[PDB]
Amino acid sequence: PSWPQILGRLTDNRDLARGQAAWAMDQIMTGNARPAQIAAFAVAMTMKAPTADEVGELAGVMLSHAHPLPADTVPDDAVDVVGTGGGVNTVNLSTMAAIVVAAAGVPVVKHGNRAAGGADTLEALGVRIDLGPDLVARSLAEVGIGFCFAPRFHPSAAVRREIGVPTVFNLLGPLTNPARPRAGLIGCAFADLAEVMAGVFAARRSSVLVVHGDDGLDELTTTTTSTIWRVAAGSVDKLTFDPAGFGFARAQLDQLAGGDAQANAAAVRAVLGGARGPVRDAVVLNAAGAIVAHAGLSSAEWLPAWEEGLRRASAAIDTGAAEQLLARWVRFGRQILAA
Amino acid sequence: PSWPQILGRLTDNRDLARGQAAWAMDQIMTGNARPAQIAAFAVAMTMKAPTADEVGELAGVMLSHAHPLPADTVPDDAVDVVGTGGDGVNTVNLSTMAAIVVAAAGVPVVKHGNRAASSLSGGADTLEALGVRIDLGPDLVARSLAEVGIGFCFAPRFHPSYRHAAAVRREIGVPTVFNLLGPLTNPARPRAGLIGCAFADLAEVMAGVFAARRSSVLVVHGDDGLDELTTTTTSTIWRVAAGSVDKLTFDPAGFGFARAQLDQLAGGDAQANAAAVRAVLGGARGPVRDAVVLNAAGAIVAHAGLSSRAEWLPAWEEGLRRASAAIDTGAAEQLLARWVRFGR
Repeated sequence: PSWPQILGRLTDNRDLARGQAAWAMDQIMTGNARPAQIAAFAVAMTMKAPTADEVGELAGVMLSHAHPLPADTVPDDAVDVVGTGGGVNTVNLSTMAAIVVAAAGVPVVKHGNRAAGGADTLEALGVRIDLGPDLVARSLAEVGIGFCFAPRFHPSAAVRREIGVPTVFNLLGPLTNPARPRAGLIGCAFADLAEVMAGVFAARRSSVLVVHGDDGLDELTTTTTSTIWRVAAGSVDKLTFDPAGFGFARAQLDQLAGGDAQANAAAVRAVLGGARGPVRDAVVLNAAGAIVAHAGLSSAEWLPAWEEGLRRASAAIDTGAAEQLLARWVRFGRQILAA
Repeated sequence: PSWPQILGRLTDNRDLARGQAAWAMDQIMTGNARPAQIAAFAVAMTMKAPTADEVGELAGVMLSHAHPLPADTVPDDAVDVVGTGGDGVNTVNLSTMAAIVVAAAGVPVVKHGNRAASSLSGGADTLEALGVRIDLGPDLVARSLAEVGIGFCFAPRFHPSYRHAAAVRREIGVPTVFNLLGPLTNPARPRAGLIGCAFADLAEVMAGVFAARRSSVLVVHGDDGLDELTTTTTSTIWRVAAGSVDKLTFDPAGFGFARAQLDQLAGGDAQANAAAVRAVLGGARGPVRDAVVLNAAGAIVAHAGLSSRAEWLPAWEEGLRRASAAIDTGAAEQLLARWVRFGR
């Protein structure tokens, strides 16, 4: 593979040959690509319709250059809870849902970066996001949730300053979690990429629900139905989900909207403290979706899994388990943590 | 307009808004673009289906930076004769020969182009192997037009480069739409031409741009992929005149041309091309001569369309007569000799 061969193929409106996406991504990650090459390739791969083979290569290479967690520190049953975003932002919902899932006893391992987001809302809550692999492993063990801060794990494409627009590279987070959880609830704002991502997770034998609100939300919505790509036993089933089937009132899109880091942090405290309304509803639904994906690792009938997921999610909040998990998480980071 | 706005629109799978292509091109040409911005924009604009509005903007900017010829030195009836190449297609042999034949028939020809290693279908090397002096200034191209009947604008002389051009070229290493717009950036601005294009989508788009320019042009694409009127099969012609595009299928068998095989038409290096030019101009019959005549006649037809009273079949008949006679009477061979003498 070479850049001319690859860029020529792209300009010809063709998909890449096997291995070409991997080679290009590896050149970038090792510092061997020039700004022009990075930019042309990033823009081209954002314009062209995505494929599972190419995305799998891109994400696989990105993942291979990440620091892993120390051996045997990630519970076999750990889950991710994340949206891709992409004018959609549900960092509010995803953050709250992650804390609820962890409080329900399912280990959560998230990953990401600051917003200028995910990480900023966590810092606004007092969570210490900037930890090395050993200490993230210790948080997972001791608190039941960990956060893999991108700068610390993926050292390893500042051309994004160069060109000032996001690219496909910014949408691969769910496939590049350094802790490699085998289950998850993955929200995606673009239906074409959601289906592709589902195919990658199937190839990895993950138990994941890839979710897209039929209102465009990158989470399970409460305003209408959602599309779910249910990934289990190496295969994908696409279906429709109606939360009214579990007693959830239809909400309005603007009721679910996030804000800045401080606005988000206030809502997290409201919801964890028991405030009821459209936001809590959406949090419980997405937490339940993650718990359903987790259940999928071990077996599980769909409707009963949902009823159990929703029971566990609601209880995590209503028992105060969630509010207290957050307190323990803040407490952990404030300790004198030694290597 | 801004780079983030334009690059974002492109990644969104949208066409650009009016003025945005021109802005971007001019930022590049005035030295206000980072290597990543140049490469992202050029690649994106090569991947997206072209549009006449955008290609018009890009070409108009590029043409605004070109070195013009001196006032009153390009005849009103001058024509271009060019194949764009691209897609592995190279008919520099046919195009070079057709241009000399057209000029020898008495229709002024003004071309621009580069050496083979600096362009998709630059035939400057073939001209040079024939003994023609290719790197002349605007004044001497003007004199060549008047005294020989044909002028050649060497691209590095008439088209300035842009900041980071060398690094971008080296790093991406493939042609972009920046290399495909030659027919619309000819510094002598001839109002007629035969324009061969290897990409039917871009051919149709360029026809639209020429139409809005009030040009009389035959934009052509062989149904075998050739960037010329082919003898292998039918061709699409976008016949442009008085502001409209008449898209038709063309079959040279209607004028008695025998079907050839694509291989029989193949070019080679500059020395192989120069040997073939001498042979064809010396009267050597066969598939190559046929293709040259067909394309020279196409240029003469474009030339005839500068008058609103031109009739298609009679124009073809006359163009085919004039092109054959230019070879047979030795006029083409004589013109080439004179062109060689001129540079000395």
